Amino acid sequence: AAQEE
Amino acid sequence: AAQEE
Amino acid sequence: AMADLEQKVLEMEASTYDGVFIWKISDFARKRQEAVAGRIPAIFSPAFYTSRYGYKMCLRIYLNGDGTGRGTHLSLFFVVMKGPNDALLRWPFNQKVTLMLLDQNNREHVIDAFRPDVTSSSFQRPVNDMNIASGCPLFCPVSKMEAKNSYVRDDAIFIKAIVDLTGL
Amino acid sequence: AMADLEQKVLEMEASTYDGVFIWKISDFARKRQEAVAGRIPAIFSPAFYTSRYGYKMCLRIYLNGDGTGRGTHLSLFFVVMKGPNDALLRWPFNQKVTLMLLDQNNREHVIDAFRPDVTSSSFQRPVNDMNIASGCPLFCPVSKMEAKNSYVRDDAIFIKAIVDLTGL
Amino acid sequence: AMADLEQKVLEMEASTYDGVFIWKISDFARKRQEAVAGRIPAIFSPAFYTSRYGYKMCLRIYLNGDGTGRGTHLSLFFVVMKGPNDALLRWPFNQKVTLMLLDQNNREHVIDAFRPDVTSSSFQRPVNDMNIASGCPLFCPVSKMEAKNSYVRDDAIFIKAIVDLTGL
Repeated sequence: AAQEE
Repeated sequence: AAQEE
Repeated sequence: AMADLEQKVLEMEASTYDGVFIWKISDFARKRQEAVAGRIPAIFSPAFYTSRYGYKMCLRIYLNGDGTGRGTHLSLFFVVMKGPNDALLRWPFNQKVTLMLLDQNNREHVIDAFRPDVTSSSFQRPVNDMNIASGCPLFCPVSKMEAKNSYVRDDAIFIKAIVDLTGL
Repeated sequence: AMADLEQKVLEMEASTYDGVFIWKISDFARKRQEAVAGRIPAIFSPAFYTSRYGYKMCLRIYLNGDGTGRGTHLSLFFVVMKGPNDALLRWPFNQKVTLMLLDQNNREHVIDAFRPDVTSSSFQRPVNDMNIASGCPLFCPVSKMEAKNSYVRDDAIFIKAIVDLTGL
Repeated sequence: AMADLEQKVLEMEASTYDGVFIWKISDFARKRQEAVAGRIPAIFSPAFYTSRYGYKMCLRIYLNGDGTGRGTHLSLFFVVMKGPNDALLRWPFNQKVTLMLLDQNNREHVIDAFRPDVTSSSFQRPVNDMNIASGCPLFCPVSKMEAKNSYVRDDAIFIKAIVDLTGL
């Protein structure tokens, strides 16, 4: 999972 | 079934 | 908005998502009468579903009959409504429906069932808020209940619907 | 209040408790442009749960990407919110999350899935109303949809989330 | 009316239909004093049900005892309330009831159980909004919690009720 920026 | 009138 | 808001809540309070619904009709006598006097011939029930995101259905009852049942019978209909997820479901509606008038002395329930007629505009994907209701014009004879018996207790009756879930 | 009360109602109306959630987005076009124009970049979804008293989660989507997907992709994120029962749940959040973009012509859904990174601050017991969103920045290419295809019908899309419930 | 509406929404928000209810009591400290000072001895829990159309029940708690537990114990009572579907349910109420005070360090839950006393007017078909509360006056010692221990964490406690479903 790639956190939101 | 029989539709409503 | 208050009015309309209370309506959304009551509908939510009444909705179910497993194809089984139990409808309680209070003030039977008054509504039974409003039906005889032609002031209020039919009554729609709250909506319910086959699943959390399944089809949206409701019921329509004529406490004093409709069509072939007018004046002598209690006419009960099934109604396919426009569900918020119709685009995800398979059409036409093709689930068996069971309708019942519960006997509050659990001795003899009035039960009837039917498989949808695929060619009927009643089970096609909804264009309007509701399709044309279809079901049982001769569901139950007025005498069968009214009087006393055991279907009307404390001035209330219970209608139960069971939408078969095969294939869903 | 009437305002905040209406919010509670819609929330309840949308919530589910089996880790499955289908998010329908109407006014696709309008909300699509707003994302482009930078007027309304993201959109939170209603909250849903893993069980009646399970974890509280919701989704966050950028109809015009976020980060590595900006302007080109559709970014969809999983969000672990502060639940009223968090003190009874095992942390960190360690549940597989499958996300999907439904094909209203059911022929090729856009599906993706991931297992939570136990070290991330996105799966730690919430201290804020919500934890930091994490999901799929390159979930689906704008062209894959927008134009026409089969994900946007009658100006509406459906996002589906499935939180595995192993160990719960 | 917005007040009466907000009430219904929360009650709906709190209701469950599987016989399992978890009650969270925030502001424990405050509500604990209010009980001690006799300003507010008891607190009713939102209603829950054995099934979609089953018995309606709720809990009543005394954070500083009632009867044989006053001043020293936490009294926890089960309440059979008048349900919209009582006419269809078998009476008297005869389902085992399990009450629990959850340990937020899951090390030892305060648990107790009982089978309804069929002759008691607490399990007869309700005439009033609520029947007489029945349960455990000596459910749990005040010292067992209050202070610190592990039942009160972040100024809240959780009460869980499990209504057995054999025969339903």
